[PDB]
Amino acid sequence: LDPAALMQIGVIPTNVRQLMYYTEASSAFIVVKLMPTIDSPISGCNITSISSYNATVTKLLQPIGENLETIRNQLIPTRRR
Amino acid sequence: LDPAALMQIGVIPTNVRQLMYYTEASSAFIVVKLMPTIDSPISGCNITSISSYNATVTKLLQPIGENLETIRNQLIPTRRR
Amino acid sequence: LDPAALMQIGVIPTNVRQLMYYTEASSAFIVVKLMPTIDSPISGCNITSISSYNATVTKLLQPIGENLETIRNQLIPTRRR
Amino acid sequence: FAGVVIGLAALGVATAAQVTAAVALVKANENAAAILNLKNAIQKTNAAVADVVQATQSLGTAVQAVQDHINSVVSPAITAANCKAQDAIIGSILNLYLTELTTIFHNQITNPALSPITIQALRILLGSTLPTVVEKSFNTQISAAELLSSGLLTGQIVGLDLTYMQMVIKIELPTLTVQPATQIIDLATISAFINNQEVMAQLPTRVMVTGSLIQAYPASQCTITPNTVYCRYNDAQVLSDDTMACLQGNLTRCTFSPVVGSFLTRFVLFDGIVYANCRSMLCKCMQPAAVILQPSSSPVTVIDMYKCVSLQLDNLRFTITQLANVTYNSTIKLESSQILSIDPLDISQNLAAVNKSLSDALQHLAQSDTYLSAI
Amino acid sequence: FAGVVIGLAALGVATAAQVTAAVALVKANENAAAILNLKNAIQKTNAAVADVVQATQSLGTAVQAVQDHINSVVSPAITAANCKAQDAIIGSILNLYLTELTTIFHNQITNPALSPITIQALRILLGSTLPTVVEKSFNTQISAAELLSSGLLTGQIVGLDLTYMQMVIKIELPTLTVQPATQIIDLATISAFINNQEVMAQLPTRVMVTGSLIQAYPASQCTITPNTVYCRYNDAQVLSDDTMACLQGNLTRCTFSPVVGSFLTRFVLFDGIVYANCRSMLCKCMQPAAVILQPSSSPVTVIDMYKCVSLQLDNLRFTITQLANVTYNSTIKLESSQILSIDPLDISQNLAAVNKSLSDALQHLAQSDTYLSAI
Amino acid sequence: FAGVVIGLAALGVATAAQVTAAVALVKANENAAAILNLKNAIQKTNAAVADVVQATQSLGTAVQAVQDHINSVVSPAITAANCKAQDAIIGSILNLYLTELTTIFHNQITNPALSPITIQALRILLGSTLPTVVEKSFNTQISAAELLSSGLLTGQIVGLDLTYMQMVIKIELPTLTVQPATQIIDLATISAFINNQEVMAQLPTRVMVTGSLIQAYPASQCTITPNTVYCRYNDAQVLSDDTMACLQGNLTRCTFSPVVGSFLTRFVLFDGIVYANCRSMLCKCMQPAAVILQPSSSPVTVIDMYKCVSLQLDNLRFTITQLANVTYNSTIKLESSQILSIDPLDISQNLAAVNKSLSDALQHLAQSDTYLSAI
Ligand SMILES: *[C@@H]1O[C@H](CO)[C@@H](O)[C@H](O)[C@H]1NC(C)=O
Repeated sequence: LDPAALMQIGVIPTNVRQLMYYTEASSAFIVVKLMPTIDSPISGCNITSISSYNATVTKLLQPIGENLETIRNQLIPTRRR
Repeated sequence: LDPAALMQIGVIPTNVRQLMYYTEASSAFIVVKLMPTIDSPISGCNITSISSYNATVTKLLQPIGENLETIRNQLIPTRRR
Repeated sequence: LDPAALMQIGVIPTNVRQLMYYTEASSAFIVVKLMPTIDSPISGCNITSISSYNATVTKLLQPIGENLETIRNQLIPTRRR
Repeated sequence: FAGVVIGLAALGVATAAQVTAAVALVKANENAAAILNLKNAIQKTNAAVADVVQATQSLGTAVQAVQDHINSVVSPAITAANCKAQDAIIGSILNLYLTELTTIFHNQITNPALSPITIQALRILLGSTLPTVVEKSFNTQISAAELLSSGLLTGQIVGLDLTYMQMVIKIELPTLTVQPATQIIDLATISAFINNQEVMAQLPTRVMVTGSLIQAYPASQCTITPNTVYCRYNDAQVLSDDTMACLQGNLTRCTFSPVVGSFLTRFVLFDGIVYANCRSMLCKCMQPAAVILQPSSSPVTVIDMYKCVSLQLDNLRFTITQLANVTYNSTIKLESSQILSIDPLDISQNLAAVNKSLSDALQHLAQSDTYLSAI
Repeated sequence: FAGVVIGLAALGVATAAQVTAAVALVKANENAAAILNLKNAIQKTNAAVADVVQATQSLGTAVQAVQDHINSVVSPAITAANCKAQDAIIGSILNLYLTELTTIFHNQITNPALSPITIQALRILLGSTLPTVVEKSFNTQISAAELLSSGLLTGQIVGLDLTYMQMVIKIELPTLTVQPATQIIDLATISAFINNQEVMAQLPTRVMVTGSLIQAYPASQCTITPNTVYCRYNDAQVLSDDTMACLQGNLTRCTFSPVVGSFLTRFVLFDGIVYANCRSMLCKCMQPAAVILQPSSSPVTVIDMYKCVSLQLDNLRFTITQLANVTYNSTIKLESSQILSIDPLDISQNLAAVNKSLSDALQHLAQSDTYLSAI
Repeated sequence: FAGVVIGLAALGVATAAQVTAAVALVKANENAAAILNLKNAIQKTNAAVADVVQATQSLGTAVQAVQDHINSVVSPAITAANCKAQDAIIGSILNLYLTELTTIFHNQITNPALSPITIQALRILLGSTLPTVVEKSFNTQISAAELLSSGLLTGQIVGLDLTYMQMVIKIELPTLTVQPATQIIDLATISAFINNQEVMAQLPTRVMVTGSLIQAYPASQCTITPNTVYCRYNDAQVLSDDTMACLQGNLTRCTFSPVVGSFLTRFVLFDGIVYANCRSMLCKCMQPAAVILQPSSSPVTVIDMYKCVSLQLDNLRFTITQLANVTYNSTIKLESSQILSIDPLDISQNLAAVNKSLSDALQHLAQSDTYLSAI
């Protein structure tokens, strides 16, 4: 690259940066609870909200769930167990 | 389309899907209340935030309102049907 | 521009608008308090939230702060401006 | 509709889509009017979601996007004391909603009422009531989850009372039918090695195929499922004769551009077979032990079980337990003239060079009419 | 000299806008200093929006985006009873704001303090306070609803106290003046039927016109209303002589590309009359009853009252009305060489074919020079 | 051959990145299973963030995005009186979260479980818990502020229990190594005045340089800091020989396009030195008092302390105390053939005229073919 010649036609190097790549990754496991805990005692009341959310969320994750199981059932390590 | 030839030069058919179109729709009417209801009794004060919310939302929607009125007033379905 | 000719080949001018340009700017100053005030008296309790929010936000605004000081210090008006 | 409309002039200049929408607007006159006739009752009802009913008949659903929140923060009785705090919290709730409204109702065009209400706009408009609405307002087999997560639902504003601040909206759910003898096909490319260069084929990434007809069919706005593409508007593009020819198996009419290769773009798995560029990538077979070499007259390598049983590609190791069918020959003769760049800057540079060459072939002509007149 | 600035080299490499912003920032020293001088008073006040006064005179506005929400959930006293409960709810409010902050504050550049604060960034930063702030601190005739719902507002950071976590920001509302003798015109296309092909003209979709000058003007960041376009800056683009000539009515200089036609792109309404491709689409006249045929000499049909009084286009039925000043010789002769694709892959295929045609002429030139010079 | 995988046909058709993700998923088997093993304990805990512990050792973190909100607004006992009111707010809390969930989980592709969970998607998924998870789950030099505000974090779903509605996600923070002898350089253009036109050079805006190799390198899906670019992947692009030559200083191989100039694109500041197009813009020096003019052979003007110590550019007034490096190094002679448009419509027009000209050459070639043959 010839920055000096380029500037004579109005081309300006505005930033010069290093390139990074990775070799290893630090990992962490998360459990997403999609259903909140309700601790308060329920007496003579149907909270329709919880079941309607349950149903729709469950349906939404169906494809992901079916895919995990196919893979986990048919993609087998000859070394892992 | 000849997927066999194409794979010989690295062109991979990754998905094959059906094309859908529609001949009719099922509709439903929603009315959006832009102003919430305050059943709480008011004693000796002015909830000033309701009025300014009102004016601003009202000004925001004037062009749509003006446009609906224009169309509803001047676009007239002729007899029969 | 010749709309009469353009429409004969399917080119339709759908809008004709005026062009505005900026000349003078009305100004206004705002202070954003990033930290919220807690007027409730705290006793036998360490609200660890205030602290970690502080620390994280502070770090998020390091570069802005440093750029602000650099510029304030190096960029001096003769008699402004 | 059905029915002859008078006074389209009132629209000024309008697209076919806008005309269509306006006709639907007037068709909805009665429906909107009846709902808005109950504006008083609707406004008196404290509910985030409630049925709008007249004479044992549901006209639709009335929604209030912030009602539950307002209900859980509002004092049971506003007095002179809490008035400062009550107005504070109330004001914040409305203002946040107001801010969201201002992100979908900019007034920019001629007929703003005809603009479609997208699902993104519906989410903002209805807030947390949207799941409840979608679940109840439609008698369909298509799940709420599919309706809430795709672009299938659109709205149109069919009524507005400004005094009561109530907006009637018509939501449509399309009823969809497979187009016969038609497929939408996604094409990916791995790199190939052709005439000493690592390249990729230059082709549309999504096509519509029906009979011998092929068109480019990106479906950017469309709703896509693993098996099905629903488009409201057919957005096909014509392909050239060369692209047609290439896509139909005439590989000498294809176009390839040099690429900077990488691991992740050098192979694909295809139903248990690996298609790989084994020249630009090391294809190390573990059993039998070999390095698979790619003759330069094979642009890519087919690695099925005949070539390898246990394969290593850098850090991936897997068994190939599928056999590929001999739709060959792998030997393909392609010209270097098929290798070129389709970047506008590059095309323009290539055009400049062609123009220059022609410029002086014309000059060599005018000074050949000079030699031809002196003879 | 006004107030000559010293020390611009401290900006490193900067653009004109960054320099301009840098000047403005130091021009704002005293006001920012004056506001931040009151940081302690400001910090102690518990309010979502509060006036910043100095000796009875207001300097600005202190805003706190999560203030009301904190007030509404925080216990009147926090003890070891609460603690876990209070620290839970408080922490989730702060953390949510923090997640929002992290989406608008990411240093990637040399001078982060000079980046504009957009309305999007302003909504995030001010929360529910944004409508209140706009409604108060701008003695203008532009509505809050218009200010909130567009890109007229823009901010610049002019101060920052990290200990107090107070950010001073200068919001500017541009006062706008019409540019005389200038129009911005949006152009749509319907398909035309030319030399046996359904095609569309290829032109910019939005141009600026001043006298005899035309420029592409794709006002993309600009604020658009039905009558006016406001650009903070400029983005005009030069048009070629051919496009200029086309736009000025020399239709033989126009370029058309073949398209996959559809109902919604085959006609428009124009102040009560219809312009339609009546070849690619059935235009059915109901009164007087007749199919409207389109000669090949007419790329599109003008359906005014003289052609049809009552029209049917598929499911659309409406009447046509009189429009003054509508003229057309309607019989244009266009060349098939005007019909081509402007898609980069298609151009490069087209170029490659010309380059090849040329090579065959460069050859013929050589044969014809050895056929000569032998004589 | 530790550790081979069998059954890749299960994936159907899959990319290398997908295959890689599949293999990482089955490696995660044991870890995911051990976590889901505690789904009963995890579920009973009422906490927004909570530790997942197996025999005094931590496996991960359990997060609940809406838990603190829920804890705050529900009464300590649910009666028959409550029901309606409590069903309301709870429902409004869940439906909001549900609406967000539907924005990140659409069923579009073959292997949905292998799609990366982006930071935007993590934000939605974790809500206000995200900053707490980043603050505790990673032990690096990289601050939480940087982790939240960048695309560094990425996740993969490695487990799911639909009954308990629990999704296990593996979050990966890369460990970054500087790649040797490599720079990423950003390029901007100010206008230049060349052969009587205000133009700009047509070049990639971001390039990668290693040794004598130069490639285009938009770091589009990358994490960018003032000194550093991180790319998960590698999106380099091949530059033509002309663009290469031009970037290496053969300026007669550059390409310029006419532009509508403006003040803000006619100059930069480069460490105190002004590079300005002083033909298209008025360059007024205050000391020594002069209008700096730009001769034709100077496409732009370099203004350092030897030219002007105090400059006014319209309303900008500033001093110049620095000096430029004075490599000329030769004559800047640019042809007019370097000035052109790379806009596809324009190229199309150009190509058509070049092809029109070629046809003339071809016919004249067949004509000379005759006069010569007639001898
Ligand atoms: C959700 O619903 C299913 C089926 O009704 C039930 O078995 C399961 O326990 C529920 N899970 C939660 C956490 O609500």
